[PDB]
Amino acid sequence: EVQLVQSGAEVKKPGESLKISCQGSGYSFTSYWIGWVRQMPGKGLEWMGIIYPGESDTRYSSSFQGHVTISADKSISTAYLQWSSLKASDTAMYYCARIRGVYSSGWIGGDYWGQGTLVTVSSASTKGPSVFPLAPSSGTAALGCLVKDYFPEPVTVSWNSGALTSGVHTFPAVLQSSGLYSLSSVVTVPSSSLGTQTYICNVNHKPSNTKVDKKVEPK
Amino acid sequence: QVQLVQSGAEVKKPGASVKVSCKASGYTFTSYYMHWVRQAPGQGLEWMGIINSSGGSTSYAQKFQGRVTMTRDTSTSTVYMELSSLRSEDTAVYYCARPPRNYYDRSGYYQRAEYFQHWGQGTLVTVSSASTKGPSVFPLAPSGGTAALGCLVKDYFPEPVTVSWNSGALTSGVHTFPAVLQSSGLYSLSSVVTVPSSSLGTQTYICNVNHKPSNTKVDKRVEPKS
Amino acid sequence: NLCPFGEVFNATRFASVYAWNRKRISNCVADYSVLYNSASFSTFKCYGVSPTKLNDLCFTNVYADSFVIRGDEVRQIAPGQTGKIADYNYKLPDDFTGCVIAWNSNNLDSKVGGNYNYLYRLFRKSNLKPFERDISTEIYQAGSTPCNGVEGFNCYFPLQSYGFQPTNGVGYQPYRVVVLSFELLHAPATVCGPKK
Amino acid sequence: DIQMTQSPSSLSASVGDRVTITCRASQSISSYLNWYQQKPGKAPKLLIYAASSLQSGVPSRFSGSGSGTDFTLTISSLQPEDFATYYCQQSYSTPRQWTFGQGTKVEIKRTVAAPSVFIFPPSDEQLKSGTASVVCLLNNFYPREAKVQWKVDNALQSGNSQESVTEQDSKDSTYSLSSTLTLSKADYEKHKVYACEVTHQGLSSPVTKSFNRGECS
Amino acid sequence: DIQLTQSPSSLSASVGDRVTITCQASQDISNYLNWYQQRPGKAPKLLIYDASNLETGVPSRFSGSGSGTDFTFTISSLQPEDIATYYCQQYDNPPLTFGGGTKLEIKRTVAAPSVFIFPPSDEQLKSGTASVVCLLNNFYPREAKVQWKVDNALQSGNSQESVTEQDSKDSTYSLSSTLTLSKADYEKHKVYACEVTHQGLSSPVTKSFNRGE
Ligand SMILES: *[C@@H]1O[C@H](CO[C@@H]2O[C@@H](C)[C@@H](O)[C@@H](O)[C@@H]2O)[C@@H](O[C@@H]2O[C@H](CO)[C@@H](O[C@@H]3O[C@H](CO)[C@@H](O)[C@H](O)[C@@H]3O)[C@H](O)[C@H]2NC(C)=O)[C@H](O)[C@H]1NC(C)=O
Repeated sequence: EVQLVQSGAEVKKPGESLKISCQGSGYSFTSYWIGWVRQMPGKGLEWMGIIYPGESDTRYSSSFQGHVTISADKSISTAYLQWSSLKASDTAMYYCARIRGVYSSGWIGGDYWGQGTLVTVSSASTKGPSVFPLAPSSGTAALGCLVKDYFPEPVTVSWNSGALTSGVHTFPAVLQSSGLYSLSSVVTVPSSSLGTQTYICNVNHKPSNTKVDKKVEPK
Repeated sequence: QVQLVQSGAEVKKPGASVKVSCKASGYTFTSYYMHWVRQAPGQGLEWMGIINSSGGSTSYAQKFQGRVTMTRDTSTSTVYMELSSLRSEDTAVYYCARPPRNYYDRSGYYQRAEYFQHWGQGTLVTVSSASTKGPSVFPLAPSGGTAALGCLVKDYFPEPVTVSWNSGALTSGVHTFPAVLQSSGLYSLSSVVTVPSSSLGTQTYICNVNHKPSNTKVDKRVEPKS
Repeated sequence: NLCPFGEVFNATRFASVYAWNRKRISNCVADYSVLYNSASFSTFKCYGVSPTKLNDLCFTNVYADSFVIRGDEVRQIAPGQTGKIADYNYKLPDDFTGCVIAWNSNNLDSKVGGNYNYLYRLFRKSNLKPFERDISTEIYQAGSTPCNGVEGFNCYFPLQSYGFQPTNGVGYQPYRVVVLSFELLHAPATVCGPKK
Repeated sequence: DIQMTQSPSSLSASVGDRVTITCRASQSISSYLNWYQQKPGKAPKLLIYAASSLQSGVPSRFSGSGSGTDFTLTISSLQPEDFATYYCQQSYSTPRQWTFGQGTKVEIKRTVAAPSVFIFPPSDEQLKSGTASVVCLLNNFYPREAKVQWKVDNALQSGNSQESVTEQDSKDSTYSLSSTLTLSKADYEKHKVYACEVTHQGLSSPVTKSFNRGECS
Repeated sequence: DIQLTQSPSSLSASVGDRVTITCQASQDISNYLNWYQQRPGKAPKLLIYDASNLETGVPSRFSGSGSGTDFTFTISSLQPEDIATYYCQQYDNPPLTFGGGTKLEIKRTVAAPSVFIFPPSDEQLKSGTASVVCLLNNFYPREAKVQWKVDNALQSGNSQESVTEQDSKDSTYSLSSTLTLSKADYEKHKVYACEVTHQGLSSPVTKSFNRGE
């Protein structure tokens, strides 16, 4: 199976440099163009450029030429996107994508995509979240975890280390007037289960290397 | 490396016939058509016809129909043009000429590509009642500057003669003049060359005259008179 | 099972003409209508055969040669032609039976600032024979002094880059070229049209 | 330099409906037109290339057509998991000039479903910190529009809560919503009754969930 | 048949000038129109085919255009080696036909002739005829006058002249004049002279010899 795997979310101060990466597997890395797409928060998609690994050929989209460097290392099947001096304007999700190829006199779009790399450019300090229980009350019961006061995005939440997925709603994060993010993750479960079943929310905030488990018990 | 080499000039009487050859080399003979084009002295070009070098089929311009035949010999890579019932208007240089191959386009229509990329050197055919006569070749002798010397090629018929110097090694400064027709009805021309006067006591100068109609080949040494 | 013409005509990467690619096409049914019904081509010339009769014909093998050259050189990919391409890079025989197919590839093969990855051979001691390929990179001795593997006066690297930029005039824009050779030997046919 | 524009901007359609979306190029792009699907929080996925060829593994209910300047994506028999934003992208030009349309949002229409409502007190652990967050959850409702009001000792709150809404569910096409009321610990300890009141098309009258600070809730 | 009317019949231009020649077909011939260059005493050479395509090796100063009935052939910057007669030729329909030709000549600066005179050879005298040759080498413009004198008497009716075509490197002409006398008359006189007048000479140039000296 073709797979593209990108490096993890990054937070950088303005003016710093940054290099993110994307590793292709399951195909001949030197046989396909691969490149980078920017998606700014709440916006659409923009090509930044593409590279043909091992053939000395990088092509930049017109608004990105001169502002980023795209490169590749075929021996580790990895493509790169690099800024010498970041601006807060570079805060975005970045995707790598394999270009399927060409036909006749034009191109095909991207047939396989990486999972995306969130890049946050900010002067604010990184801060790990606090995790608080949303305890079930007293048919159906609801419980959860409040993940409060972190920066930057993202955090991820699982329940019971991935075993509990049905009924789970992890809400999009909200930016508080503080400048810090918060989110909640909730799950609905049968009321009869509350005595016996274990519910642990697992919170990971990689930018701060924070891992928190919270056991959520009837109040 | 495509070469088309034609036979030598000939004189023929009014009412007679002439046959000119064009020997092809340096390519696959049967892959290409051959055409013939003629040119009367001082006039323009006139297309005569086309022959398929592989199967021999022909098409002639209407004005030559019944007088011209074109043929080909594949084992000798040679094309021939015979013209019969000759008249004065047939005095001309006859050229063979080779276009590239025709082809079919994407819709299946046959497309002709009739632009002549290779030409023979031409064959002058003179239609005349007069006899063939070979030339005599006389020296025009030179007498740190520049010297002129040459050869006078006198009293021949028909045209042409060719003149080279030192078997083609000397070409710079050579002027071979157009022949003049004398009162006798015979042609004459001169070829001259200018050389450094300092070479006259060291370099040999030889004019090579050929008049193929009379099978005359002459190499004349041209020296300062002593 | 259909002959894989798409692998040739729609390849992501085309060869430099001095290192022209050949794909042998054998033991398959060739539907040439995907070619001759296409409006995508700028040159489509067949020698010794009409392309609209191909779907009813059988050949021993088919060869598909491909490469990029500039538009004003496509004329050299024909029997009997001369020039740097015909003489030193890719030579068709006089008795060629096949089709020469080309199309402008400016939006694939040129870029602002120049794409220099496509090369052609500029010097050779003798002309190529038909379907000969020369990928050597020996220094070309253009004079009397031996080069001894070092470049200099009268001692040239023999390959040159095209510089394809999209604002080039069309004569200097890149063209992808496919030459189909239809081989007929005293041997069983292995490539037939659908009607045969 | 080739502008790509899409229509409509968003649409809502029921399971089994046919969805039709169009894309226009400012000059001919021949057939070099791609359609992508982007689901919330996921990478774009290629559906169609060469205007009408289906990418491997993509269900046959997706099809594309058109040429030149005008193109259509059709989703037959729309499925709940098809909610997404769909993008066209021309790949006729050099990569330097490749451009995307701005996207068409496709939402799934379904029958009205009233929310289930839950209220959560601040935890003792958070109270140690000086802040109290009170959370109200509305679960699995349709349509998206909902009114949540916080009352503290029966006084309506304003300006001290924030909401988050999930994206449409992949199987049953419902939404969930959280509203979080933020109070100082001092203000939280000053009052007794905490209530969130929910009004929604699926409810005959508003639903209120409440607790009393300091009591089993 | 298709008639091709080529214009002008001849023209004279300076090195570096733009040269324009035209060919009109009597019917629509699409773009099936070729242009040839014929240098003096050579076969025609193909330069342009199918109205606008350059043949291999042809310098980029040459071009052609047109489609239907009106065709143009251009030299953007005339060079000395371009002296020739040019012909158009159609192959839309047989018989293939050619235009009447356009002779292209170069205007350059005045150059006076270098003059040489040659006595009859001893080998020819054996024959009873004596040819005396006067050479005017590398001059411009083409107009020149040669006058033969024998013992200072002006000759007429016993001479012929020949002039080369314009030289492909320096655009000059050369001329030979041959005086023909019986051996008896040649031996009866002493001083043989050819007197040359030309635009590059302020005075006539005379070259002479004395028989047998
Ligand atoms: C090169 O590739 C093009 C594009 O085809 C698509 O992309 C490829 C990379 C592959 O993934 C293909 O599977 C995919 O289709 C091929 O072009 C297509 O050619 C076919 C066959 O000629 C065209 O179909 C025809 O359409 C007409 C009009 O509707 C019908 O009358 C015919 O009966 C036939 O169905 C098709 O329209 C065309 N597609 C495009 C977008 O141009 C191309 O054939 C291929 N080259 C070769 C040599 O195989």
